[PDB]
Amino acid sequence: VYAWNRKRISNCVADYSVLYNFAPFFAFKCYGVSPTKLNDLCFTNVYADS
Amino acid sequence: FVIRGNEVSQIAPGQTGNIADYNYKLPDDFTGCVIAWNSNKLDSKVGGN
Amino acid sequence: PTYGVGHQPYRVVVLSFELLHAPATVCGPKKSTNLVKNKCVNFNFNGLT
Repeated sequence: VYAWNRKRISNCVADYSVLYNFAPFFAFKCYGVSPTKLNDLCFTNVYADS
Repeated sequence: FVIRGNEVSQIAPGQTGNIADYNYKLPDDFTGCVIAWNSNKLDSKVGGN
Repeated sequence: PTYGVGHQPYRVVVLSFELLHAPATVCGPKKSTNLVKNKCVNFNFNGLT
């Protein structure tokens, strides 16, 4: 946690319905958006912190 | 019915998704209760159910 | 059985109630009293208080 990995994701088409297959988690909690509306709207870049 | 753990949140009014769009759609004016409990000891078998 | 808890099966039961104006058929175990007229009283008619 003190050395969390940051990955920049850009220049690709993002389908957010495969993360459920990727990981066994209950809730795909989001703050500024809704989990089910993530395929219509689109951003500049997205950062993944692990 | 029986669903996955990821699709429990789709059984709710105003929710969209694979299950809520092709299998079971709830009305937006819904007035009722939803009960969900784990059945790993009943609906799961070794090698796949 | 070896998958994570997010992919485990879940049994779901949805109980949908009907707030119609037809006579009620499913009513709870609350007992009914007698009818008093021409007097200021509280009344509970089929859940209408």
